[PDB]
Amino acid sequence: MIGLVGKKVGMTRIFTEDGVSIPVTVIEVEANRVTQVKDLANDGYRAIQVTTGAKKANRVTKPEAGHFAKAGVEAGRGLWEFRLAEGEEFTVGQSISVELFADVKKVDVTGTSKGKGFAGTVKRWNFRTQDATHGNSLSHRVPGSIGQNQTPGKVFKGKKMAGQMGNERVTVQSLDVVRVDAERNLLLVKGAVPGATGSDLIVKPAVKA
Amino acid sequence: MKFVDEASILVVAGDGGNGCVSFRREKYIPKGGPDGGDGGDGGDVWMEADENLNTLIDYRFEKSFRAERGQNGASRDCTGKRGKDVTIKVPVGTRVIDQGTGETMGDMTKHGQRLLVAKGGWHGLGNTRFKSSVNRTPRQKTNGTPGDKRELLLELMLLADVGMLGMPNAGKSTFIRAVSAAKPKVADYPFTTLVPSLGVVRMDNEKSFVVADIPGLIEGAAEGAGLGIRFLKHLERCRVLLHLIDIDPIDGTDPVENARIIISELEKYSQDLATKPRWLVFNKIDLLDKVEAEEKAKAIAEALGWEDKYYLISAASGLGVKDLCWDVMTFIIENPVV
Amino acid sequence: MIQEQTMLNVADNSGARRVMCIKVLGGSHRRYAGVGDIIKITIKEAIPRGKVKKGDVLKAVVVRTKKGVRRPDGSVIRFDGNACVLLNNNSEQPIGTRIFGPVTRELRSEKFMKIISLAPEV
Amino acid sequence: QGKALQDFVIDKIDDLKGQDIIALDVQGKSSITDCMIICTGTSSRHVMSIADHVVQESRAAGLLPLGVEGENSADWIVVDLGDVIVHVMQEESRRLYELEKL
RNA sequence: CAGCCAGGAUGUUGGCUUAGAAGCAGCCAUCAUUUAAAGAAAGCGUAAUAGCUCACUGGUCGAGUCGGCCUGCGCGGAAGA
RNA sequence: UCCUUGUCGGGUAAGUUCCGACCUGCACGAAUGGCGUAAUGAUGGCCAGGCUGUCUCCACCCGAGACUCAGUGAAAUUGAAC
RNA sequence: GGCUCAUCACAUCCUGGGGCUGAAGUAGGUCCCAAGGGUAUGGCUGUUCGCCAUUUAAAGUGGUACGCGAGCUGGGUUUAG
Ligand SMILES: Nc1nc2c(ncn2[C@@H]2O[C@H](COP(=O)(O)OP(=O)(O)O)[C@@H](O)[C@H]2O)c(=O)[nH]1
Ligand SMILES: [Mg+2]
Repeated sequence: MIGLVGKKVGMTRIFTEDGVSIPVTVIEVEANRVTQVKDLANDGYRAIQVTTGAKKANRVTKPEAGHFAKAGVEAGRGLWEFRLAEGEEFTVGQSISVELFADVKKVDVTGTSKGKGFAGTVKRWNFRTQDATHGNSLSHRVPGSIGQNQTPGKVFKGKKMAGQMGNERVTVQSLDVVRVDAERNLLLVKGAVPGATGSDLIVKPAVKA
Repeated sequence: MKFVDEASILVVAGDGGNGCVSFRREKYIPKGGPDGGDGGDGGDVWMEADENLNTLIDYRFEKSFRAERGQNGASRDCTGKRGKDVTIKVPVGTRVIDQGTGETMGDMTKHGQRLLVAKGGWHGLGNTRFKSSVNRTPRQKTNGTPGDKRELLLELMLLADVGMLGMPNAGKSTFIRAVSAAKPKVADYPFTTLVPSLGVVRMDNEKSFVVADIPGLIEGAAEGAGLGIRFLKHLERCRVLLHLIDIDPIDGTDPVENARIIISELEKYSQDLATKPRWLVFNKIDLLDKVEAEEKAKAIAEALGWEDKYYLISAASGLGVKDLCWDVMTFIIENPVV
Repeated sequence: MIQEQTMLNVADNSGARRVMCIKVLGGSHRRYAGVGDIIKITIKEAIPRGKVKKGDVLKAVVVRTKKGVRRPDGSVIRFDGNACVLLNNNSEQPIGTRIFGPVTRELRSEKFMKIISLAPEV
Repeated sequence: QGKALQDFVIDKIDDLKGQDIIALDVQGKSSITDCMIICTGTSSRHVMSIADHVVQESRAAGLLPLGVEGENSADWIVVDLGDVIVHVMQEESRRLYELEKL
């Protein structure tokens, strides 16, 4: 079904009566106000467009302000949408709260992971490090060979070699939930979610078993 | 699992990996050292017992077993891998006989024993091992040793702790229809059971014995009377021998001489079965009165010269079958194999 | 955190005193050993009058780890001197009659509670 | 469930030829075991027969045993019933180990 | 021709090797006479027994069927970076 | 000279290297010197004890380059190239 | 030859689907389809290979000019002593 958009706050643990320590990530989810609903007649797929957070009206641009004024909803930090599950209906201007996660017991979390810059090949795919002795000269962490002698005449596409980490969407599958905070608007999920503190996250019910 | 057969196989051991002669030639220099290595040791054959297998049916199917021949030597001073040792799964209690004044190799009594039957050939030598100064160009190599070949007569013979032999259609299979868990085919006609379907009796924990079935036979030195020496071969490790004699056969002659000749033919089998302690038990006692079959039971004993307890056993009726088992079990325990 | 070619102590009266495990088990590319594991050892120093002799290769189970264990409540049980108990190669029954030093409770989950029955300390 | 389970096993193991039983109190000495009861068997078959019986009835007794030790070997086998531990043994290997001050 | 509805019996459990084989483990002189269309007989299931069957014929359907020869074009034999 | 690295022992769980020895070995070989030799050697080979990122398995940090800006300003090579 | 890096074909080492079996069940043996993934750690020797020690599902076969020094190594081969 549909999902929500929250903000990463931090990681903590929950202590249980029987003595089980379960790490938990604090997700701040606010009232998700939908902005417009797409149907088969208009574009050919069912999706509800939703926003969250608050933005100062100073830099809220006219195209963004006009779009928000069309639905009668206030400004939001960012704008997203979710796919419907073929049989549920929603109305524009409705605010989506958090209690719907009280029964899922499994949530998929997506977001932009931490950027690690132009990382090395030994870091991006755990390339084994060459010997730092026994005559080795000017080559300690270099990838080394990248092809074959004159038979391919090139380097194949998709080669695992030095690149840039982070700043990309990362998905963690079937993250167990701990508690759902409705009166304070917090989401508690067991484990570690991608991204740093203050980064926007998308949480959806788990699609796997 | 309804027939028992015996046959012979031909096992061949792989000869050793032959040596190689070579001379390395680099991309620029045309003269190089006498490159090349040794061969691979020939694969051996191991004689391993198996619980799951109980016959030699696959051995009639396959009369030849080939061990892996040792790989030849190669360049870059390469030595071939030793041939894999072929292991043959055999039922326990097998005896193997050869030709040319051949004899037994070793008796199998427990599972897990692996017997060395065929020794594979051993690897040869390459030109590199002949390195020297005066020769300085070794063109000589040593041929691999030939493998060992022999023909094995696979004789299967059961682990019958308790062996029993009785009159034809006297209830030998019916005696197994007792507490014994085996289910041999039972019918009134003579020689009802032909396949040896051995059974086991478990009176209590830590104590049990196995009982085999061997059909009766008529007095014949050769293979006459349908059955003969080919069934007597399953004997000779039976620590106790049980003799079954019918009482008042419905149509056969009453035992006064036929019960004596069966003892005589046991002497001429190979060695009188080493004169093992034989126990004589009776059958067909529920047909007549219990007290009537008492005086005539002992009369047979001195008629045949028997001075034992002459146990009275009712195999079909089930009376006294437990009494015989108690007596034999104490005798088994007090006389361990030594 | 015991690996291939690791020198450990001995925590039973079997006869070994200084031991060197040679093969950690568990699967292909088995990196390191935890607290309850089957690890193969080679005897390097033992009393000549003991039950075992130097150079024998057989299986053993680690009881104490320098790195420690992981309690499910954010706790570790570190030790000073990695130790093993002697076990037979064909059978998993331990050899030593007595066990020296404490044994952690985590060995119950690994299904070698017999060691826990010995070693009265913990 | 201390003495109730203790009396539940000693009587029933005796009905299956349970010889030379020793009731031991270990409270205050070990924090993992409560009561040490010792059972002796004639040989490998006897100790295995009683070991399977005690775990078979435990399945129908509600409590689940937490593990077994005897595998392809009857030299030492011991099974647990939670708070109470039961040791079924044989004559030969008992004197090899130490008795009654564990 | 192949199908469908039936026949398959008789002197006769065919003599030795035969414990048990009697068309179906080992030999055939290969018997022939009864009504005829059917053999002391090619195959299952055992040890035969008892039963499934076949060549053959009878009835119905009613127009091609049977396998040797030469040849054209095809199929498998023909798995590698 | 060969076969089963020659095969037994130490060294190792596992030792084509090392150490005195079995033999089917005798060529050298006695100032183109033979045997043993304490000490000595940035000499060849092997082993042991302490020790450690040599390694499983790399991680972090400190500095100089690598990067951007401002100034000066090469090189080997090049038949022409969309 | 070793280290880093891999790729491709299936004449498949395991996992997967089956046939036959002289396959009672487990355990097996042969053949067919299937390349998605995985496919070892140490002593010896420079080693390729191989022996041995010990695990697992195995420790696959070949092309890559028997891949890879404008990536490393100079241990073998190695001019000059
Ligand atoms: N009434 C009675 N019949 C028996 C007894 N023992 C055997 N029989 C019968 O004897 C018949 C033949 O026995 P069988 O298995 O052929 O013995 P075998 O001749 O040695 O092979 C069976 O059908 C039994 O019914 C007995 O004790 N009492
Ligand atoms: Mg019978």
